[PDB]
Formats: sequence, C-alpha cells, structure tokens
Amino acid sequence: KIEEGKLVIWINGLFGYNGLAEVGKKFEKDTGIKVTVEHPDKLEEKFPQVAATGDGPDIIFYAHDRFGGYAQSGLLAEITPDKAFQDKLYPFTWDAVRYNGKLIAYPIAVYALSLIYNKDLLPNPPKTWEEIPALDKELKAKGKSALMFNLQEPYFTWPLIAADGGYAFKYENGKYDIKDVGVDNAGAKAGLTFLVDLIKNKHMNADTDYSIAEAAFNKGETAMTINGPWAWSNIDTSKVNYGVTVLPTFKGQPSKPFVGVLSAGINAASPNKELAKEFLENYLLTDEGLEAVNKDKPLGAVALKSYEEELAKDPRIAATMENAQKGEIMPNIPQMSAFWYAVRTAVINAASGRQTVDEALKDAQTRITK
Repeated sequence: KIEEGKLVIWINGLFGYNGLAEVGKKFEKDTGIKVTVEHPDKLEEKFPQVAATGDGPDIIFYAHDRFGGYAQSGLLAEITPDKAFQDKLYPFTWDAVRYNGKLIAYPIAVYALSLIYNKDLLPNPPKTWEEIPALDKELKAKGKSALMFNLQEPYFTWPLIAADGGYAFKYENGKYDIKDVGVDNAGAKAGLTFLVDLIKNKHMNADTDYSIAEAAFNKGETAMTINGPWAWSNIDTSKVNYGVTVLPTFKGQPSKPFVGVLSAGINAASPNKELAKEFLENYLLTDEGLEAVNKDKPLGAVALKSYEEELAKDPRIAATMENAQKGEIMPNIPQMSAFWYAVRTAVINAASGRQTVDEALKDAQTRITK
C-alpha cells in the first residue's frame, strides 16, 4: 500500500532531480508533507511492474509517448486541472498528455529538433531546404559541407518528410485514427525525394549517423546540423560559435519535427492524488518551481507560458519552442511501434538505392495500416 501522507517521486537521473528535491523541500515547509525524490535505474521498466501491483511512487516523470501504454494499462490517474490552470500551458502540450481523449499527465518540458549552424561559416542560415544544394557547392569550394545530420533514424529525417504533408496518424476528437496514416502521400514522397536527391547529388552521405554529424559540426567541418536541446552541452564552443534557429521550410511549408514532452503522471493507486495535484500545479509548475529544477539541470523549453517567455531570452530555447509549435505531436498509441520500424526501413532503403522512394513509402504505409 502506497504510504498515505507523503509524496514519493520517481524521475530519470538525466534530469534535475536535485533541483526537484528543492521544490519538495519548499512543499514540506508549507504543508508539513514530506516529499522524497528517487531516480531508480531502469525506471521505464520498473514503474510498469510495481504499478501493476498497486505499488510504486505517487508521481512518475517520463516521456509522454509515449504509446499510451502506462495509460493503456490504467497505471495513471486521470488528472483534474481546472480551466484557469489549463490556460497557463501551451495548448499543444496538453494534446501530448491525452490518451483516448483523457488527460493523464502534466506537461513539464518540451522537445523538438532545430537547425544548429556555425556563425563563422554561415552568418545567415538558409530559410529554405531548396537553397541548401547551392550552399553546399559554395562551401565545398572551401572543403566544408553545408549540412550533416543523422540519416539513420526517422526521428531526424521526419521534419522534412512531414513538411509538405506527411504525417503519422490523423488526430481527431482527442483520439488517433489508425486507419488514416500519412506516410505515402504526395507530401511525404516529395520530402523523401528531396532527401534522396541530396544524397545522389553528393550533398549528403547515406551513411551519416548521429556521432559522425556531431563530430563534423564540432570540428568546424560542416556549417549546419539538426539536433535537439540535449546536444547543446556537447557542442565545442572553444572551436565553434553556433546559433540555433527555426528549421528550413520545404515547398514553402514549415518543417514539422516530432514534438515530445517530459510529463508527470500520478499513480492510479496513490492515496495521495490531491497532494500530488497540489504539488505539481502550485509548486512545480510555477516560475519559482521550474527555475529550481532549471538551475540544477536546464530543461530547455517548457510548457508553462510565463516561464517559457522568460527562458526565451535564450535564442536557442526560443527556436526550440518555435519549431515545437510548428511540429507534429508524437503519437502515444501502440501503433507507433509499427510506424517507427516501417519508416526507418523505408528511409534507409530509399537512401541506399535499394528501393525507389515511391515503393519504399508504399511498403511502409501498407505495413503500418495492416
């Protein structure tokens, strides 16, 4: 039986748990209720096991995807924020924590890819994907490349494939329709064709992965890369003066990166649901609460409007939120498993020449809607 009268919180060690513990100390000073923060190893596997038996922490911090299967198994309590509180967070973040039409977690941090560029090689980054080939030719005259990013994972190539019309699943009535998949439509084909053309024209290499691109950008060999907030800390500022901006448009449409959110859910078996709501809404999700966590380990962009407006003074964060608002919420349904593997295979096969773009996407589409 989860202990009544206190709050136990589980979060991954990658986040600012020491800072969250500080918010917990404030809560105890105001209410007399003790808050304990833990970061167990293999948390994503441990929570489902303990919660299934009605045990575990009162609050669990994870990724919203994010397949609805903590929610699918009913491990999370439906949350009850009033309208005044809902108005305090960006609308799209609430969509990220809704499963089958019901809110099952509080959005904390917001993640989306952005365009990272070297200010010394490219003082003015391209606003369009279409101008990259010409830019690469000019930079290659100096032994540099225009753009290098991970082409092995769909997460990184999706922004371009979705720009002119591609999408995972149609979202209607706070619910995903697995019968309407947008992987082989005109937009997706146009985007993947452009990516493949970049490779056939030698502007990019099909074998480029995360580490190769990161090293290239860090050594000043490439003018641009595409990555998320998690990568900023590893950029070699002793060699590179970088900027972060909105992703380029394709066919005049904004690139649409998948948008993810760090979410805080309440254990369906907790006898402290009201205390948990009080802590999350009135302590953590306040300018003071987020700052405490942020000062420990930066969150990047956040769902709370008032604090994001403050954080946005950092152009890298401003860019992250701009791309997030133009992006596609990452679906949290079980069918997403099929999407990731099918699209990964399609992009790899199209880039390698093993399959044409049209056939690669048709096969992925057919596999997903199976």
